[PDB]
Amino acid sequence: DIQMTQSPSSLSASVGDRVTITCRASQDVGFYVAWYQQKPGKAPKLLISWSSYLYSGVPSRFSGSGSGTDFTLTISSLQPEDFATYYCQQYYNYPLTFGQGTKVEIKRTVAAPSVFIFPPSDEQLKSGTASVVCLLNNFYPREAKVQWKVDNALQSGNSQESVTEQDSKDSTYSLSSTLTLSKADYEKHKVYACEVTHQGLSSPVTKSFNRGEC
Amino acid sequence: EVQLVESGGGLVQPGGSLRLSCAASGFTIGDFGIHWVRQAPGKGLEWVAGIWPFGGYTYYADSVKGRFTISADTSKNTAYLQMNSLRAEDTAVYYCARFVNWDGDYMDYWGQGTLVTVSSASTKGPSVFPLAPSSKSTSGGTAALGCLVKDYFPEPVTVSWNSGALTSGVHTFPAVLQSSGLYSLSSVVTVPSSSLGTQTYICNVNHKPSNTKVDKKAEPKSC
Amino acid sequence: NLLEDKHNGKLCKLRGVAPLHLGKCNIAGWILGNPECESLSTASSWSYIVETPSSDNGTCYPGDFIDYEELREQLSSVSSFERFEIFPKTSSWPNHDSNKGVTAACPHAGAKSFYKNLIWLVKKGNSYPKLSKSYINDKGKEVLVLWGIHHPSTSADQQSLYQNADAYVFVGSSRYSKKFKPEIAIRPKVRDQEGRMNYYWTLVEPGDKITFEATGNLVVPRYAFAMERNAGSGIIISDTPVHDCNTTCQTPKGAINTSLPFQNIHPITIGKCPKYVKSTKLR
Repeated sequence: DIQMTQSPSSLSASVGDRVTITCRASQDVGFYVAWYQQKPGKAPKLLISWSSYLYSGVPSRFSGSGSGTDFTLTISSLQPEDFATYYCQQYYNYPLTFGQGTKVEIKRTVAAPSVFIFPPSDEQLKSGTASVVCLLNNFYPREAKVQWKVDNALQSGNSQESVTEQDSKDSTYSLSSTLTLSKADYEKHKVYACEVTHQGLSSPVTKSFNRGEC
Repeated sequence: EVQLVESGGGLVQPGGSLRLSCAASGFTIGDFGIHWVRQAPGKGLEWVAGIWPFGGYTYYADSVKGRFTISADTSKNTAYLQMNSLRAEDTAVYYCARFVNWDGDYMDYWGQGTLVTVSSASTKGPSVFPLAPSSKSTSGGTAALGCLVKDYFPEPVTVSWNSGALTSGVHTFPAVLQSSGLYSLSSVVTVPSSSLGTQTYICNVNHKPSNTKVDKKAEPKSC
Repeated sequence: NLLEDKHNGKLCKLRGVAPLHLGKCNIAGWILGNPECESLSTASSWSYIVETPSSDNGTCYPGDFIDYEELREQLSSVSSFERFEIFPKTSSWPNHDSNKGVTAACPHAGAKSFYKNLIWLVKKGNSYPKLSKSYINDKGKEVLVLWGIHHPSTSADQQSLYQNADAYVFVGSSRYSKKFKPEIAIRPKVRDQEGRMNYYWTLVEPGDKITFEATGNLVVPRYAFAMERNAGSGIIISDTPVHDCNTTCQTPKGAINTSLPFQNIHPITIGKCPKYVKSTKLR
């Protein structure tokens, strides 16, 4: 049976630009190819039927081509909404095969984070646990480095980040880094700093807080 | 309005069994046919099952032969994927999609997806705490406040802020797994000082796989 | 006796394989299954085809055959060729109407009728929902497949027949790809028909899939043809009869029992035929 190799596996390109996504079938299919855009989470949507023919949505810049063994989906004037992931399907025979996808990333003008740092409060210190969260909000590019420091002792191998999906409106990421120590370890230090080494900060920007209600 | 609303997925014990329906508002069923395509996160889409009702025929992918079976009630507009002997590879987002040429077509409409999760066991809720803001007001100690939805199993949680009243600025993050094997995500929403203690904020944290319903409140400092 | 200016005045065979004789029909009539050719659907294999110069029963409904001369050539020299029901009337158009469509243009004896090998899909009640049937060449030879696009004259005509003005047809294979838009427009009657209908045709590789998709205006295939090409022949336009005889050259005027170098008879010829010029005597 058949398999649908894509190229590249993901792509960076600024607004206005010609994105091109090629797809190599393993058997000579013919025009029995479709293209799907799927905005992460939600259910995929059909772009091109029959190799070239724009499906009746509002997809004017998206346009198919190709034949035989290799098919190409172009995007002539890219948008903040084309951030999604793109697959070629076949229906020449079964099992019906898709590619792995191509993740087209939008480039845009660099913006710095609104950095924050957050203590626990209520039931979290009631658990023999403690989790401090180091928030970034609407920065670009993705490549950041939030780094925890307790007093001035540098951390390692216990926090965990989560980078949200890029925005279809302005193309920025909000990040959060959740640092988890036991409450046997929490109160034994007084200062928790979280620093942010970032491409759009001419020098690093740390926010800290000293465990202090009393 | 064309519709493929899919229902009845969740957590289950390995070597197990769950039926998963794909129902249809708007249109009929028999003259069309339905395909089950699933998506184990990060791979990309994979076709598993297909049915042509008017024809009466069904065909299956190599990888789910003999376990899953597609039925369809003409009386109820609905089609059903019976999933036997489930595995960790079958833990996925399953999509039914509308289809016409039994010789091989494309997908006019998909539903929205159902989440199926199958490994070990757990039927646990989430604890919800606040992520306390600091300093003063916007540009020089801004008010960014939130709820940490730590320790539960499995996905998802519908973390809707005040019935989704201010769904602008929000970032309900991608969950992550700790040593325990329990999903944890943070929630955040940005706002200046004219909506600080001046505003009320609940997070309607909605983990449904064991319907825990925490309306925890992240307010100003308590002293 | 070592030259030739004579013809037998007949149309003999070639490799002891007789011509396909179309009678009053032309090629298009014959392949589309014109009703006035029903007597020649059972034609089993042949050397060369014979139209007549007044073979007027062809495309009884008006409009263009696309690549007619290409299809003419394709059919001229042919060994063993066989008609089959590609998309059965029984099972292939379940939710479109499969008999409402006949016309005054294509009549078999004072009765509205239509082509044998094609079938004119009309709407079933209130809707022409998308069809999308496909055929797999499970025959191990060039399957010839023909179909039609219909082009009504009024916008009302469209609703009446196919319901949807947003109508298209698509045909697709590993060698063919076309979308058809119905060009709906008022026209001078031809055979009491303001509408028109264009006939197209394609060959399908063995193993290959061919698929029809349509929201309207499709004249779907019913009967297609598994054929094996031959070569070194064409179509000859004569009035002289066929006979039960052997030859190794043929011309519209007649046959040539030839061992010899040239001829004065007719320039278009078939098989082991001398060149045309003028050749009568050698003392």
